[PDB]
Amino acid sequence: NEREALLRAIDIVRDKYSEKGDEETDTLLHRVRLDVREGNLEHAVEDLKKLVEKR
Amino acid sequence: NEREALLRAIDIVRDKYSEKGDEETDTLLHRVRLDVREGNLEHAVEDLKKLVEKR
Amino acid sequence: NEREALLRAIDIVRDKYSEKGDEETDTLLHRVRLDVREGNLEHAVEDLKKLVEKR
Ligand SMILES: [Zn+2]
Ligand SMILES: [Zn+2]
Ligand SMILES: [Zn+2]
Repeated sequence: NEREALLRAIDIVRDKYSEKGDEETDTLLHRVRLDVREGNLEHAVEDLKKLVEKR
Repeated sequence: NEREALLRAIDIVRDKYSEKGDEETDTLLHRVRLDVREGNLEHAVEDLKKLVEKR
Repeated sequence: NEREALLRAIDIVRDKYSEKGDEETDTLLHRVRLDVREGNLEHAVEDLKKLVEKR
């Protein structure tokens, strides 16, 4: 299904920014991953959008 | 259900504080939602009450 | 269940770090318990490793 495929993508990028010692982008995709999994897809986009806009 | 009503109520306030760009409150209600959703409410009021007294 | 034993261990130390009001360590073991509860044990050790080295 689509959602567990999404759960794959967040896992790849989240681990990558944990290595770089990025505890502002690693803590963030911990939040986004939970929202996608529970079904709060709308809130996930709002949370992620500000980071992309900023950096 | 008792816990289902609580879960929606946190979502109402949580969304309201992500649009305002508040990354202290919006981050905090991510944790409080998970504490209630899992069955550890006593730790939720420990995390929640410190924000209320501070703000 | 052996994962339940790990989850109990995280609880004991997590509440031990909420009385002191340590909001660096406490928010960290929120993520670690979430990592262990789902199966991302490989990320949990890397997440917790950084805290051990500093402190
Ligand atoms: Zn991480
Ligand atoms: Zn949010
Ligand atoms: Zn806590």
